[PDB]
Amino acid sequence: NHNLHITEKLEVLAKAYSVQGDKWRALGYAKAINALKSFHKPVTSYQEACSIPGIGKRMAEKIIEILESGHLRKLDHISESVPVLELFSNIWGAGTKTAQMWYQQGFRSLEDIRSQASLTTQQAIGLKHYSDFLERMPREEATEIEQTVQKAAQAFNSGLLCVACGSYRRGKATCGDVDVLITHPDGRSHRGIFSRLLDSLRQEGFLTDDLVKGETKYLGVCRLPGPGRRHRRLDIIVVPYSEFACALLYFTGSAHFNRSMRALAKTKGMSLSEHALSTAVVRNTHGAKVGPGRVLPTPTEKDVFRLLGLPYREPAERDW
DNA sequence: CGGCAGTACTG
DNA sequence: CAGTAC
DNA sequence: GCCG
Ligand SMILES: [Mn+2]
Ligand SMILES: [Mn+2]
Ligand SMILES: [Mn+2]
Ligand code: NA
Ligand code: NA
Repeated sequence: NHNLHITEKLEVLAKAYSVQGDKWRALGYAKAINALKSFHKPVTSYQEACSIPGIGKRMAEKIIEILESGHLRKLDHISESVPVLELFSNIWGAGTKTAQMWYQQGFRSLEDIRSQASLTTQQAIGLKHYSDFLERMPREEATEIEQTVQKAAQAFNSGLLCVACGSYRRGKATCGDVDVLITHPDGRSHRGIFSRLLDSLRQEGFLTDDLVKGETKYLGVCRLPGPGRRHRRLDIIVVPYSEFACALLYFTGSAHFNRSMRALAKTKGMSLSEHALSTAVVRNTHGAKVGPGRVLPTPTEKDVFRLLGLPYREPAERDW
């Protein structure tokens, strides 16, 4: 990063807008920040600033104030509420609206939340694991978790295929959670397995709390046996083999990579989701789908890139 | 002016 | 539905 | 916030 002295200050305003609910402005900051993190050289002119995609007038002005002054004065007017809003929205299941409501109602600390707030089932689990869910795990531990889920899955059906996606598959040395994708090449045997799979993972004490228990998605909490172990977030998705390539693409990410590809598909009258790549999609004035189009055959990730006119990228080059 | 990705789950 | 999360 |  040739522009840390700039990016460091912008990230503060980005987080501030984000926890206060100004999501599009925060999105603009996030994009500019990675634009800057990716410039080869330091930014040293206003007109150089505008040269970068994702940096416009208002952002170039801020970068200019920063180098001429070493400071950004907007930093000195950020609401006193922002650190508390960040504290509260780091509870899993509590976002900006819940955080702002708790703040309005007088709560200022997690002790206040614990003793006085009315929590959803999910948020009570989030609070109980507050510290652990802010911690990443070593890659090696993600492997043991993936293998734990796969052994329990293949006990029921040896044909089941399980793959850890997310940051693990992008090759990162540490992982925020473990994202396990499960399918079956027979196109049928994936059905109805969650019941038994999850009950198998509880019987041993591995699965400790459930956050979401859907027909296709499980989100929850696990902990490997023995001393020195933290609770870890675990996500499991079960998909039909027909959708494996698009599900793998989605669940490998990164988030900004997915958003970028899906935005590209839209420009081409196509639609990309965790289910399928579709073409001939009909949309209205506002970019919203009004006609579904046709699913395109995508047996592999490479096919999705190809049909979008893009060169293939291995997972590690998707870490955007 | 207005989109900024597309979807699943919860109550 | 709004809210939240992936 | 940026950009078409
Ligand atoms: Mn993940
Ligand atoms: Mn996850
Ligand atoms: Mn713990
Ligand atoms: Na630009
Ligand atoms: Na949260």
